[PDB]
Amino acid sequence: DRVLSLPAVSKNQVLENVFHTAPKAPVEHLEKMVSANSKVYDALNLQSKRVLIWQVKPALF
Amino acid sequence: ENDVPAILKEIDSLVSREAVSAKEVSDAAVALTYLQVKANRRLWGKVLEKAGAAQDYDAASLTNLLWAINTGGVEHFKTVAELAGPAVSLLPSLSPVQLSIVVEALGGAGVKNYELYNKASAVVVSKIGEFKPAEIARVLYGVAFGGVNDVALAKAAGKVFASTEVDSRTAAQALYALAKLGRADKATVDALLKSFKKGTESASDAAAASFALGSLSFKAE
Repeated sequence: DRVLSLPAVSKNQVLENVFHTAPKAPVEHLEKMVSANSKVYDALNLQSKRVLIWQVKPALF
Repeated sequence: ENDVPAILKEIDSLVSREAVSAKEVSDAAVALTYLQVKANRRLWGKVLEKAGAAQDYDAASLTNLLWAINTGGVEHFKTVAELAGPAVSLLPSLSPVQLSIVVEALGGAGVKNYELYNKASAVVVSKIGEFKPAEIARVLYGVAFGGVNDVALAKAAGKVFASTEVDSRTAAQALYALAKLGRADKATVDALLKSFKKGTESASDAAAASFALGSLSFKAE
């Protein structure tokens, strides 16, 4: 019964309790806000090719 | 050093920026009538785009704008009829020469604002000696073409047109206002037909008194 003197908690159960959640990448906040601000650039810039300014406040010709 | 199309491009860049105030949009419109810019419609459209966006309005810039809209012959009902919001808010603040310009401009554009012409006739029938007879015909042209059949003003206007002899341009505006109201009071029309003997500098008021007589069927004078 030498196995009953070993620590009963496995090496697996350490690695699943220590690394419980996959950690958040540092660049995940950049490349998710950049792709969402590329839609703020597109719609709202006045130099974008797809601006909303001509379909929101139309024109007066 | 005398550049008209290079000063249109500097007015175009004044009203194409982001925060044009009331005074800058008013004076850009005044500069476009004195320069007689009927050919460029987009530049007149950029001014009336910022004329609806402008939120400040004092008594001076509203009347310089509305003079320039009426004199320049530029028509946009949505922009002009929302300039009656500043006008009813600035209505005690207006000079009697300034109140004649806003009602002649909002009336001549067809703005259906019964709260404006009721209060703007009440300052003419209360302070009638304060108003020059050219300023009574401007209010009378406004309240008539704004859809108000205000004969309390049309009587008080006729008391002035028989007491003071008026200009030919003043009388023909007063005839055009009475022709739309359809009044044909010969005690007032004949007081305005004696103003057309010193000659008329404009054809547009000789043509308008021509229309206003035949609409009431008086005769050619």
